[PDB]
Amino acid sequence: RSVLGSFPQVDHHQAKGQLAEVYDDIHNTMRVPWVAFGIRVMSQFPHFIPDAWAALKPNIETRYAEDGADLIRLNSIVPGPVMPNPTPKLLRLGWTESKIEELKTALDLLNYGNPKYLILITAFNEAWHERDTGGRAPQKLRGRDAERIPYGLPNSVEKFNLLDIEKASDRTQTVLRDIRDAFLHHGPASDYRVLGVWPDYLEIALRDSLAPVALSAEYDETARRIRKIAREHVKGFDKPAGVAWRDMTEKLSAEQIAGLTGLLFMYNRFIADITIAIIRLKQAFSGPEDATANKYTN
Amino acid sequence: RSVLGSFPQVDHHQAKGQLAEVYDDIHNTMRVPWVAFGIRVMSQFPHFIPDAWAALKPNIETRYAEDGADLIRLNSIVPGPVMPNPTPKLLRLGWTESKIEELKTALDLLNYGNPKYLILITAFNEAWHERDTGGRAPQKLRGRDAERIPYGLPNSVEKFNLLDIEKASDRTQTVLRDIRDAFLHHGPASDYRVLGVWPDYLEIALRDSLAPVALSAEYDETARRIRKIAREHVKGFDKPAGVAWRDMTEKLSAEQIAGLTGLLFMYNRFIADITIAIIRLKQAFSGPEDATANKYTN
Amino acid sequence: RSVLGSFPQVDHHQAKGQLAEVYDDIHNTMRVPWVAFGIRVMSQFPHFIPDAWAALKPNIETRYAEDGADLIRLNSIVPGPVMPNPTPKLLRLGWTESKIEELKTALDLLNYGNPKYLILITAFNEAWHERDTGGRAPQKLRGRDAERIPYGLPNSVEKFNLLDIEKASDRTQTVLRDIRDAFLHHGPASDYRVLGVWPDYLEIALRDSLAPVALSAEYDETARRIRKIAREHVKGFDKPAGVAWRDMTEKLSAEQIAGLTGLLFMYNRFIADITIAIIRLKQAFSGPEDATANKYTN
Amino acid sequence: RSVLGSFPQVDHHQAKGQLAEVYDDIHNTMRVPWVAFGIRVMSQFPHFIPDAWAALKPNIETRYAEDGADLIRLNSIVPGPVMPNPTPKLLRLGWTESKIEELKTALDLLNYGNPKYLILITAFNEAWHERDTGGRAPQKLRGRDAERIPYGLPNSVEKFNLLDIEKASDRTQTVLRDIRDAFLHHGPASDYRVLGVWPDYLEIALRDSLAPVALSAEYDETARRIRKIAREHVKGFDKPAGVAWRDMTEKLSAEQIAGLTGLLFMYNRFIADITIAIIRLKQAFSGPEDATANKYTN
Amino acid sequence: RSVLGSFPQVDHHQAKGQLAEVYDDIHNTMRVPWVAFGIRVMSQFPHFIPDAWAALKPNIETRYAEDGADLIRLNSIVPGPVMPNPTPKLLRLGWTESKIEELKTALDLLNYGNPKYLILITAFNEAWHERDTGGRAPQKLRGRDAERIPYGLPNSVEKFNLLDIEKASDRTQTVLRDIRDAFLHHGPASDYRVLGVWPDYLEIALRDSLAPVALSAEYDETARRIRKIAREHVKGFDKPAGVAWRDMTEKLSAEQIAGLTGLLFMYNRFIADITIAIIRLKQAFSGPEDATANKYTN
Amino acid sequence: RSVLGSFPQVDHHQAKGQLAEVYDDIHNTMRVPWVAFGIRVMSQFPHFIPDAWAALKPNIETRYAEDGADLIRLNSIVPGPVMPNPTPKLLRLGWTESKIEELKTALDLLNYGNPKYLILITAFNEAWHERDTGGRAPQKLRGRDAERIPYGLPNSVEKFNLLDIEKASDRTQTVLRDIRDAFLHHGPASDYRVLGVWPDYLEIALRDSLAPVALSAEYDETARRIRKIAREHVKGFDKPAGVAWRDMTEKLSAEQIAGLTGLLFMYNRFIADITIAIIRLKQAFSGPEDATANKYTN
Repeated sequence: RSVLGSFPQVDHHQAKGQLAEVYDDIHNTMRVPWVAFGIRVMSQFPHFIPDAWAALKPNIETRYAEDGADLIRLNSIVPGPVMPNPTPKLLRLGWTESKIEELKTALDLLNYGNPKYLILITAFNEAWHERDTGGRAPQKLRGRDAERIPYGLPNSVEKFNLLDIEKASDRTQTVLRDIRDAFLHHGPASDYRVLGVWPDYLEIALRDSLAPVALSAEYDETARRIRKIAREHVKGFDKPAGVAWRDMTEKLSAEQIAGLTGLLFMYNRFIADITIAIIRLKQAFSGPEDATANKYTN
Repeated sequence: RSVLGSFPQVDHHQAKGQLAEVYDDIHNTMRVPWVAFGIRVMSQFPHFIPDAWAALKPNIETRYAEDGADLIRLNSIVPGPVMPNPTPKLLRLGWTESKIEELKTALDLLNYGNPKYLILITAFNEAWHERDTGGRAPQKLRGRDAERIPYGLPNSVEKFNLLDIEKASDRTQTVLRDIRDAFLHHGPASDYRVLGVWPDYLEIALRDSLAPVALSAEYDETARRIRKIAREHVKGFDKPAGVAWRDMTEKLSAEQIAGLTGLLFMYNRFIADITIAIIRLKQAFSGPEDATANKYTN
Repeated sequence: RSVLGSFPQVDHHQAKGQLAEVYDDIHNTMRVPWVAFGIRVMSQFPHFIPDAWAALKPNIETRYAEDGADLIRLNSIVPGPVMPNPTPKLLRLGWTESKIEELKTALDLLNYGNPKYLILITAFNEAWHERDTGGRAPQKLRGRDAERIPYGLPNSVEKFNLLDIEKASDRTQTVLRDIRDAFLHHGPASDYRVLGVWPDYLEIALRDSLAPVALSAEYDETARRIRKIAREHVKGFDKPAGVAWRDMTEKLSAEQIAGLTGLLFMYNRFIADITIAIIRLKQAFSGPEDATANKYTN
Repeated sequence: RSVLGSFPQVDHHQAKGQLAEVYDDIHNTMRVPWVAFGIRVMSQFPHFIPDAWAALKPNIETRYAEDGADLIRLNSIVPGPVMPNPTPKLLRLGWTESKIEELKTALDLLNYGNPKYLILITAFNEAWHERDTGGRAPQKLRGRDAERIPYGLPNSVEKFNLLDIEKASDRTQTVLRDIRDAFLHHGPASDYRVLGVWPDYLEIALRDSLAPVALSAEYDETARRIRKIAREHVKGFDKPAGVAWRDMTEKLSAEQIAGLTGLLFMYNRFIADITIAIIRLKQAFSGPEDATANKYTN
Repeated sequence: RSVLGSFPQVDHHQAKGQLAEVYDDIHNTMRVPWVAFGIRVMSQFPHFIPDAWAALKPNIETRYAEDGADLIRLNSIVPGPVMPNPTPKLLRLGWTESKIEELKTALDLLNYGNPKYLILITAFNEAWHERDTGGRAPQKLRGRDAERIPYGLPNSVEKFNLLDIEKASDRTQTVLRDIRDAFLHHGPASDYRVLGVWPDYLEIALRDSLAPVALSAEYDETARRIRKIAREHVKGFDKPAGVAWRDMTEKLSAEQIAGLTGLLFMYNRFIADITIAIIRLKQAFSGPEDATANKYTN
Repeated sequence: RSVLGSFPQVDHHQAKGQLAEVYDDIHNTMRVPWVAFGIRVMSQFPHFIPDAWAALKPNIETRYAEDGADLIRLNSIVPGPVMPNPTPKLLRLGWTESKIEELKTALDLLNYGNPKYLILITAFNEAWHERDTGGRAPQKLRGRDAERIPYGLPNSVEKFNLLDIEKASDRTQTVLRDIRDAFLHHGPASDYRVLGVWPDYLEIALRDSLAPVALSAEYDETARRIRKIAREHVKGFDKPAGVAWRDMTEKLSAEQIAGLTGLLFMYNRFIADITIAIIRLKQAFSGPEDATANKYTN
């Protein structure tokens, strides 16, 4: 029994037909080089991801949504211990500067997309419960709030290739498992199936950056803060940004409504935690301003 | 379309056969007059609730487990604003003392059971992820810790009858909906399908006790605290207290594994929040010592 | 020169004609044995106190207002250091039990009235700025929230006689001055012109109960908390509960508008600080439950 | 009726004779391009502002006093949520960099002066109550502390022109009223009669920077902090830095003493709050170190 | 090698001659049934303990000192997690009510003495460094404050018999060692050489009451708070309450002065930590009011 | 009598023979230009310093140890008030830029070495109590953690010359005494026998930097944090990094064991406090990134 199993989901390479188009539309609409694990997991269910994504799309594609993710991102620093810079440690492992930069770019890309995924998951979860995810505000978006951000990945960004956990070394599986468990999560975030090609670094990240704050009041309060930012932000959308499960009862069985309810709630927590975690990983390299900047859609 | 939907679940009256026996075994083993909403929802899926319960039962029937629930309960007070006693407000609504005592008894019974359900859900959720829910400790429980508590509901305690949301008044549905949404929950806890026969009280409870603290750092920090207590405590069990989803892959589909993962996580949060909420409601009548006492299994 | 001046105000014995009736209606509507210092100072301006009181009266005379004052009272404990009971020191000074009880009664009366005066001053100040002090809520008060509390002082309560500061001893003056200055106030609260006939007690109270928390984050946070409570609570009034200065410009000169504006604001802070202070004094004798109880209008 | 009234005051253009001299002396002694709103309101009273200012001037013109204002400035950052940079948003509204820099300069000027006005108001308020604002210390100021700062506005700085609220657009009135009420203030600070020529920016500032922290414990603790710094600081002046109201009773009536007492207290809070607000506004553009720097009198 | 060593000290039974008189004088002046471990350790050095006690005695025997120890005691509760009552566990282990009361009496005795020992050690340590421990205050103590408390142990109290650690069971050594190391202390407090005859209880106390808070911010802040209370309090003594090491250089060697400096500082911390610990143990039995009461010298 | 005494210790110039070798080995192993005051004082006892240093040396000379001290250093900022930069005061006093840089360099040297001395004293103290200082971690250091940092003082660094306190001016004695007593220390840290040649600066530092945070919760929590960092970090050492007193009983007398136990505990606190203090002094010149950088051994 391997250390880490593969969690059930429609992996990037498994999406077919319309769901594959949805995955690509998520990548391009959100300008992110991976489809979040929440999506991938929930995409195993009929209808919901496509439907919810269709509602979210026009709302998440705007500058207003982008500003909300930026607010999330800016607010994602944990007032925790100060971390040492992993750079010298990676240099001591003989990583080149180019390799460290590849890691830093991967962190940046994750730190760009995760806050947008907190917007996404918030919109999906809140709308699932008929809570406010747009359309209720008296004033529609004005000025350039309503404008669309660019479509597609930013230049020079390619899609991530998430490592195959079953194929991964025990070391990779172990650190992904440790990171998972340190935060009482259910699986390694996509971020770690990205970063987990460098389990040497992830072990440093876990010891220096993540384990010291996992499950702490300060981390949880940061998550609370950013979840609140996301939740408030989506109320400014011009139209609802997900689908209500009570509207889905012809498309989904009771059992699927229950599972997706759980999943939506768990992922709303998970994305906020992962948003913080990877920002904190970049913060160790750089500092909070860099790690929370919007480096892609400005 | 009504204010509040019925969330999918196996309601107490719907359980049949071996699941009805599990439900009764839960009532009797935990000494609680209701089967928690998370169990009722999760019991729509095959295998899991029966199998997890079978693992949990010998753990949760011990005095050790009971002390863990006591520790949760004792630590469930939110360091929030001081609440006014609802008693005079109920007396102004013309409630008799008897009727007020009926409500206080209901709160006491929920306050007894909820922390045990936090142990339950923590055990289920952590075990599902192969995290520590027993059997790893240096030695077995002994002494007082190992003794089973009594089986069955306490003297004078009968099962609660949860109200049927579909049949409830708009006022009842509204306050259950408001209480659900005040905490960003997915449905009304069983507690409120109990207390919701008194929506005039629940409106006061929401106003006075719950709304002022819902989503607040103080509340969420209390939930973190008691979740941590429960999570630490189950490590003391003599044997694992749930099932791991990687052991359930012949019983559950990928989709059900994902749904149950979500559910377990959501309910591990939900039960903590509700434990705190109904303790807070009793605290308003009484104070923290009474609201957090173990009144039933000493 | 004495260390303490008499601050300009219409003292209880100086009010005449309609203003005297207003003072008495304040005593009797609020069931308090003193007209608060803010009112007595603001009463030297034409119009405002009578006009603002007229607006407030029907709102402050209700159970709803009384519950708001209770919510303030209940939340007025500072999370500060634990205080010793002054009783032994007073006994050792030869105070009789009777006199200690006279002092405790005086504290209880002040602690009854002060939260209601915080509602009063908050309504006045908020309304002065056209902020919400009633009438905007969609739902009017329902049930018995709208009922009047009894008119007049509670049985066995007589009006306080505030000491004449000019005639007071140096020791009374000094401790009132010291208490004023410890909190950066402008004058001794009425409370201290009542309690300051016992300056030996006030010196103990200053040392034990007030000085250690004056100006602290804990005190000021308590004050913020009860100010907020009052400010929120007055929005529930059925009609606005003061007058707007922009509606007073035929009755008040610019200079008077400016002075009253400052006075309103200063007294909105003063009354919250004093509410906390005298509650804290009683808390040293008893404890927070007793010191924050509504002992008069239930 | 207008959304916003003009509050009674001697506006810049209304001061005549000796009071105009005083205004100019305040501009030049403090090196600020506006006479604070507290001064302009209080200047409608005879004697007090000239008399208080005469006492304060030799104290506030010192480098010691400047250091105090620097300490206030450096300590005015609220440990609140992180704010997005308004720069992109102003660029989206088509503002040139030049115009943005004009706004940043105006914020800088406000941020320079407001801490000094907190020294001023603290001196005035504490001296009014005969509390320590100088002359009680062991040593007189000596060395660098004693040197007068430059007189006059800094190079390239011209006096601000405060917008006429009666002539302002509804948009400007609305945002000034919103900012006023967000902090439970009595009128728009001078700062907003300066910045309110850009109501598009002030709407951003209110949503991004001010509203999220208004009335919060963090803001109010910041204010407590800087009020304290100022209050401690002025004890180091060589002689009292204001006038006591007990010494003013031939110059001011009882009513005016009461009005000024309120106004002083209200402005001592107002000016701290506005100090923090406009520093926070600059912080959103440029960070806490830039926002809290002394850029003018070094 | 045993689990626990006996730390060097002049144990109660080893003190001879004038040092035995000093020990008895400490018992009788402080009204405590043990000479604290700090004194016993420091009493191995010549002169210091007799001299410093001579200075302290007239100061600590006063009601003013007693009131200081009461403020410490009252402020020694840690705002930690809520503890279960150990009573049921002890009952289930077959302790009798009488044996439980014997333990509760022991805790009460300890909780009476330890605050006074924090006065003692504070006075010693601060006086060692020529810091203020009396004689600098404006007034001599007058009145109640100056009165000596009674001399001798309270009615019904006899001296404790501290267990001989070398003769103790491994179980007692172990729990003493664990309690010592949980708080990074150097040895078991006298309290645990009292309570360690019930190592069953101390194991419960360690798991339930002490480990959860040891080395925590809350515990350390409690200790800071009470250390501060003692340190402020001894400044009100009429004359210095220890000896300065610079006045002991004919009595002590450099090495002894260094050693005693370290011991005094260590015990200043130790006694505050133990004060809190044993109060917290009694709190688990009863509650903070009982655990912090002065039950012996009123 | 002078203001400040010289505390008993083997000063740098006093160490002879093997102890002088140990002092030089400390300098060179830790790359610090002074032997800490704790070492100097404890070196007056036989055996302990040489023995404990022998155990610590191979552990403290590693990159792992250095990363520990870096973690300490980076976490040493107190979340206290923002400080003004002393530079303008020093320039105004006629300090030259060169001199200010000599000061800044001294601070940087101290800030490099103090965190390492906290590792040192922590190892010594915890080992003295048989607590974990190495050799118990399942995994030995790997990679370059085990590698030696360079031996010797960093290029361009010479030993500090600590001032002779007996020969110092009253001004230097006074500021050293004030700084010692502000923190309730026993003597001036080596840092102030270095910096105290500039008492003008230390007076500014005490006023601007140290006094406002001494004894505060924020300071002491920072110290608790860094002490915990150090204490956890030494457990990662490959073998124990000091000597247990129970292994020293042939080499030290009971009185020396007691004194050293006290001194070790006291210095484990002292070094933490001094670490934070000098970092805070450099932070006033620069900011937290600079003041907590490792400028010497990277």
